[PDB]
Amino acid sequence: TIKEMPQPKTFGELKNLPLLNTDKPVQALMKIADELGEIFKFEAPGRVTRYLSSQRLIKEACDESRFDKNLSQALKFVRDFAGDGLFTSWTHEKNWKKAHNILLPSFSQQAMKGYHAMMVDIAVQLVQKWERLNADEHIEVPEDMTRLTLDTIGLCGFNYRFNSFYRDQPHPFITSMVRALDEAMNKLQRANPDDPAYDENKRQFQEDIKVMNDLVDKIIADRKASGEQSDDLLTHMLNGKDPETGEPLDDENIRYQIITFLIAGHETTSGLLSFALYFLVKNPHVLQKAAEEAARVLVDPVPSYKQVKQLKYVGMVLNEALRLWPTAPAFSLYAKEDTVLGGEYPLEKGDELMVLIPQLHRDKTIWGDDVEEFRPERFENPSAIPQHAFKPFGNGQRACIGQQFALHEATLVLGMMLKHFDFEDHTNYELDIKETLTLKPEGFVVKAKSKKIPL
Ligand code: HEM
Repeated sequence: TIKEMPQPKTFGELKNLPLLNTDKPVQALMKIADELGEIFKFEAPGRVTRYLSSQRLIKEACDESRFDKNLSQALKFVRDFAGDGLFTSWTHEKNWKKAHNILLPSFSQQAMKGYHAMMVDIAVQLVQKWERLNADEHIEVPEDMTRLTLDTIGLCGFNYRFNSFYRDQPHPFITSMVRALDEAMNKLQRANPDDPAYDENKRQFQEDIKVMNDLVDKIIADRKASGEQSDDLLTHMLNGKDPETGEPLDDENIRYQIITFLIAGHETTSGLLSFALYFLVKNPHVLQKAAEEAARVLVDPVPSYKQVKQLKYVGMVLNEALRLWPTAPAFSLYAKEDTVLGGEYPLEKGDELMVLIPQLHRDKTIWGDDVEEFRPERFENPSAIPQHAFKPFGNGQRACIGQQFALHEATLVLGMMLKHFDFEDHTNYELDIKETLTLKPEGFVVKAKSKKIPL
């Protein structure tokens, strides 16, 4: 039948906006979902969206004939620096399909064969950092995973070394990028965005956007002048042509793609590695099984591509970490035409839906009643997973283009971590999830004990 959907508390002309005036808005939405169910209405002044938490409704939302990717307010704000790169373009914008057609083969699993040596280069730097800590010291887990993922995308992205393991003070590029992201998210909570108060905020924003462009613009410009060819995405974008239009990407869009690769993949992949290690130390039997596979499979000083492919249980560990805490926890859709969702909720052309992925992944009609448990063996048989039940990489043609890159990196790095060290949760760490663009376990720290295996 036609059902009216619930809606959390409203505050006059501010509507539900005050409910996200928190440092952890996604986690606050998960609680509201718990309280209200599989769908609820959320309004802000001038805006409406419907938050979806059940596989039954989300599978319909994932029907591309009915729904397409929406640029949420958050993505509209990130667009001020990511431009018409793949992540912040409408599906119907010409530069979305051109960039997509040109870059997709460069992100295939086969393409990872090509990036593997550079990924191994930064992974080795991580392991050697940890090999060199003094016995009284400890590891700052999300910080080190972020040094790793940023450096890996820079090196495979455009043959540039950020050298994050050589410095605590971030590259000025990284400083401005992180700061631009913080401002874009902070903007979502402002009722009066134009108060003079936010005036220096706007100021720093344009300075940050200039730091980013001038580095990336200069890198592209130098590469074109030198004519060098490398095993990186930038070479691909300068030589590639869209078979459909027959056109290449221009230099401005290439810059937006490179800025996009840095933002969109660095924080998500580091958060995945951080959550994976969290769950492993909280579940010592799972850690043991993973480390035994790593020891069995990674028989060389240097892992090969083929060996990484053999880390099946490590892969399951990662997918289960993605199930419980998908680090890009939500994506937005719009109805292409009038349609009725689940036989109960009529939608008009243009209406926005938000997929709350952590809630989806806790649907007990799909995963059983132990959904809060960390159990990698859930992924032992992939075919047992219903379509649209597991979506940490989004949906359809607008799904993550970096998925193979992220999982190859994370599988390699976690495999090497487990090969070379035993880990201690020395502080009995209490999970604290910080929210930016993405999710990550803030203050997560461990001590490692080297297994004394050389590289
Ligand atoms: C574990 C890590 C990652 C997670 C969970 C993840 C998640 C996602 C999700 C949820 C989407 C869809 C967003 C939407 O519908 O609005 C997406 C988009 C995208 N991701 Fe990732 N991402 C990850 C790693 C990467 C990496 C490593 C890169 C790049 C090197 C990357 C580049 C992109 C791009 C370019 C898009 C847009 C695709 C398009 O619309 O054409 N991501 N990602």
